[PDB]
Amino acid sequence: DTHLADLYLLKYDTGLGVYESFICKYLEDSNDYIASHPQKLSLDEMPRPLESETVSLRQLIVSVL
Amino acid sequence: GQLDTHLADLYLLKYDTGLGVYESFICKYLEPRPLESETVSLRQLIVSVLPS
Amino acid sequence: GQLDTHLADLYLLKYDTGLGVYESFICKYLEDSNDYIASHPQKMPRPLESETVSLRQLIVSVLP
Amino acid sequence: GQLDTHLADLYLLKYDTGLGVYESFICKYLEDSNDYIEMPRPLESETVSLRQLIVSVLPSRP
Amino acid sequence: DTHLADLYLLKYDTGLGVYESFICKYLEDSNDYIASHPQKLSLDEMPRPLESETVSLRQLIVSVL
Amino acid sequence: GQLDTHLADLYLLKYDTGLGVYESFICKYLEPRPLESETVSLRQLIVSVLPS
Amino acid sequence: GQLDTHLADLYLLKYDTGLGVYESFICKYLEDSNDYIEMPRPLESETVSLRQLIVSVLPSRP
Amino acid sequence: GQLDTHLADLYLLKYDTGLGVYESFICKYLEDSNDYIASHPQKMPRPLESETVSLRQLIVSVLP
Repeated sequence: DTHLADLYLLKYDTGLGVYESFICKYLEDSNDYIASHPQKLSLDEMPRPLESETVSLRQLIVSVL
Repeated sequence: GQLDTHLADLYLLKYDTGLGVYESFICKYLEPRPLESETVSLRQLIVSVLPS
Repeated sequence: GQLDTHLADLYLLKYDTGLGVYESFICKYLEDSNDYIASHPQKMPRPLESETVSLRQLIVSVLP
Repeated sequence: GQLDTHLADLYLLKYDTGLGVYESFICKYLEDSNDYIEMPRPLESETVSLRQLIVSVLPSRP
Repeated sequence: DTHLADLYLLKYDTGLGVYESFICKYLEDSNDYIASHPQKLSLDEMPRPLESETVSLRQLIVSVL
Repeated sequence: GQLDTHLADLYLLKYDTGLGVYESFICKYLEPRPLESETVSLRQLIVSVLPS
Repeated sequence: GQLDTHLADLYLLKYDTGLGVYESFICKYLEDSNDYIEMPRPLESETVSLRQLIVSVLPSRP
Repeated sequence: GQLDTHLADLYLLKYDTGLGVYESFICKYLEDSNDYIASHPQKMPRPLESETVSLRQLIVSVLP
């Protein structure tokens, strides 16, 4: 069952007593290269999108039936 | 009417990762809202249908 | 404004241009509000394909 | 850049099913990378019509 | 062990009593979309590169240690 | 001398799939040769090193 | 198109190891897609030098 | 002109520009013909990294 794309469910607390929810396509790729820390020399893999402490992210996958 | 709703509530969302870079997304808001937060910024997308 | 309505009815779509090449798209189907056969006296999944258009539905799942 | 690429080649696509109804989709066109053994694209057909969906981005609010 | 790229070992009989061998990068992607028959309406998957009857192709994968 | 050898014997290779499309590759020849065939066409790549 | 993309951003890269020898590589540059919170690229450093590898394609023979 | 010489010594390479960003490359190492220490009286894998350059070797294998 071949993987076509990823989507992300993003949820974040505003600061005003409500959270906001979005279904999202991550803006990336064309190149899709391996990804590493933007602030450190290490080549250890750090997959994108990077997560924030203030934003909940869950990944979904879109595949062909 | 259904086209209008499908093309509505679309956003460019950008968040601060805490690692000195932003991540950006094209999104549908799952419904002035949506509100931003300190680390999440929003830009509304508008869709025009070119007539044929 | 909820997850299942936005993510339902996603398709790959391919059609014959009649000019020697096929066009492909990744798509969201726009369900018709009313059923065009609702009141036909001789009352078929939707979306329907055609002689020149093929569809393959997509599946959304959670990253395991 | 990434944005412009993502927002390119979006279409409202409508086709004649041959059964008295037309089906409509909002779509991303998949650019044809085949090297055939050179027309403008995507092409409509007798039964498929296309309208371009053009996306503009508003400034970020205050 | 994360997959980075594919390479192809291509070998073909010339017609003059010798075969030629090459180690190759396939020119594709940027988009990397699912691939189907170039001459038929079917959306059945037909992964690229397509093979020829006259060219032997074996795929290698490049990954990070 | 070793740079020259590494930048040598590079080709754009294109073959007829039999399905009405060509497939193309950037390649190193594993060594006038290489010869083409009826379905495989070759173009030599040349690499210039811009001085600094 | 695909060709031009593949042949872009190729470099001969040489760096000072700090141990009396320099190491040399032939390379493809990986374009930096980070959105930092805008210089010309790739940048050399004090110890890394770059030379562009420019590829031309000969016509197909008879 | 054989497979193992062309495909040996492939690397990811990343370095600190000293200007707040790192540059990354996918690379083929050019092995030095002679060993620079061959005749040093105090005779270390190659390639050597540096304070500002990191390397991660790549592996080539057959599609299973």
